[PDB]
Amino acid sequence: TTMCLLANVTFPCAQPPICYDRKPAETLAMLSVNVDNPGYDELLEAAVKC
Amino acid sequence: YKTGMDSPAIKCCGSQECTPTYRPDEQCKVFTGVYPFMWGGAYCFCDTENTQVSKAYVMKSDDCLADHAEAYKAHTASVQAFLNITVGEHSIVTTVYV
Amino acid sequence: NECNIPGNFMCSNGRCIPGAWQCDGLPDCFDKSDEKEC
Amino acid sequence: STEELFNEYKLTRPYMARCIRCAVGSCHSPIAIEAVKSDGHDGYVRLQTSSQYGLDSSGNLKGRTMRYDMHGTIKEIPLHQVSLYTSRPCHIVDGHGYFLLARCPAGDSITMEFKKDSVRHSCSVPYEVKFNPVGRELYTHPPEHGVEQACQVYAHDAQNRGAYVEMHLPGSEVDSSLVSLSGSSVTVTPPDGTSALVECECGGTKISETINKTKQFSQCTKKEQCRAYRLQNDKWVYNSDKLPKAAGATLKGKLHVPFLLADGKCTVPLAPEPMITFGFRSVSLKLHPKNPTYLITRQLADEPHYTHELISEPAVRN
Amino acid sequence: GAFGDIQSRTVSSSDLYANTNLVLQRPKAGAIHVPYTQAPSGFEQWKKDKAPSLKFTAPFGCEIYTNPIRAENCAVGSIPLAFDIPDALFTRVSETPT
Ligand SMILES: [Ca+2]
Repeated sequence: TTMCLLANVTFPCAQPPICYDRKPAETLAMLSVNVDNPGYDELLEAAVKC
Repeated sequence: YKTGMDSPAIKCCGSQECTPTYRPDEQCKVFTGVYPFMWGGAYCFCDTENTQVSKAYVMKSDDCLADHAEAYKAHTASVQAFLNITVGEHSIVTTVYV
Repeated sequence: NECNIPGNFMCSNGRCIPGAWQCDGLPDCFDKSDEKEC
Repeated sequence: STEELFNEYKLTRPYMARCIRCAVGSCHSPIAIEAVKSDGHDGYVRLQTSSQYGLDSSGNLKGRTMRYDMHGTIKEIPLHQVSLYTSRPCHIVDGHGYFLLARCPAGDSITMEFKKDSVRHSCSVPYEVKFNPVGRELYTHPPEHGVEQACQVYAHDAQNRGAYVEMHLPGSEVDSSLVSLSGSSVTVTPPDGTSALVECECGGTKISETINKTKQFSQCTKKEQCRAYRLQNDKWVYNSDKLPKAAGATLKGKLHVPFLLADGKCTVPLAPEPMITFGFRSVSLKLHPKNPTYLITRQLADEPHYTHELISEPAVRN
Repeated sequence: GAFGDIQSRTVSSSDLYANTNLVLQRPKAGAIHVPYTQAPSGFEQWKKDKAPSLKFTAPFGCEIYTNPIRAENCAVGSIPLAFDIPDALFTRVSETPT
């Protein structure tokens, strides 16, 4: 399993707290810090859709 | 290969520095005396003492997976035959190792 | 069947159109076989 | 499931970059060209441009469109207005994100152009485009009939595979349609829903970030001394060398690239059958190539004495 | 400029050696770009030259294949054989025609 990061909150990468159709730049900042991640594609395709 | 290039760091009436990243063949150089233009006019107001940093590195191409060449070393081969033996009208077909 | 090029969708007549043209709201294959089951 | 594919270039915007050959001279173009890749076999190239494809002017999905950047305001046209050519005209197949797929002939340049009302846009780049045949018969246009070798062409769908490019903060795109004169001073008018910042040199060292306000400044007489930048915290760009960058770690994510080089099947020609004359320990070969054809011979002994020859004329080999 | 100017240890090694003669150049006065000058792809230059495969040049008429690297049907040498035959197979004389 793989846990992603926005703060010290290790949320599951398939279940993000935010989506781009709600927030313009907070999703991009969440993707900013999590580039070095093997589950980045999971966080990616989950972080688009609600 | 695929020469990747970072965007030029521009400071107006300043001076940049070279911060390396240890990327493969990562060249970096700081250029002084630069008056750059954007589409919406000039970028600085200073004539001289401006600074642009070029940074380039080599990464491998996007089609590396399906289009690549494997360099090997070979030694001490192994011979292996598909015989079809019949001894007294009793036939087998067996991969024998020789 | 299958096209010779991997990114292509095969129509009714065997015409291979690109795979992003299937279910797009625009008819490209004869008798709209890109617009049958969407 | 195309909407799952298109949803990552929704995070991005088209931009303008420097093209060296425009319709008249050297300009800043909305259709600038970053790279041309031509390593698939039967004439398919993959352009990475400074425009975006498959999305509308908002961010939603329209089918066959080019989305570009015209001095900040994002515009759009249908895809059948855009044409490109190397030596002969090329044929645009599809587009996805910053990437375009065309069926091109061989040539030493790429030129993309579209036509607006009375403005013609163009961008020529000195990027070599080659044509790669399959097999031992060197054609220039793919044939009508033959046999089928395996090949490697750029795939026509936009399927997510394991190859990425790197996206970043757009930097401070400076503007000068913002700054204007008052009757006695300098006036900066940032656009609505967009924050500008102003650097001047008319007092000592002056700097400000302003929001949504026609904000004048005293002690500045001429508007040559003030540069009004523009800011967009959202809306990624590509890591281009034709753009300036932001301040601090710069990185915001990575996107997949469409139309990768996949294994396929390609039709290759079949040369006319050689006319073979036999003799005592000797074989004569009459050869009439239609287009240039490799003849490769070897002997089945401890010294092969292999012969390798491109033959393009009617020839007799003994 | 030749074969192996990129050397990735495996396909997904994420640590590649690169010696591609990259040299950064000074940008043109009034333009934001990163100008470089490097030797061309040695893999492409290897593909342009490419003395023909071992499929066409191998002695004794071998048939080189790919997914296991192997040769086929090389008409060279000779296979010796050992037969350990049990005594039950030896039929007597008068149970066969003569
Ligand atoms: Ca359709």
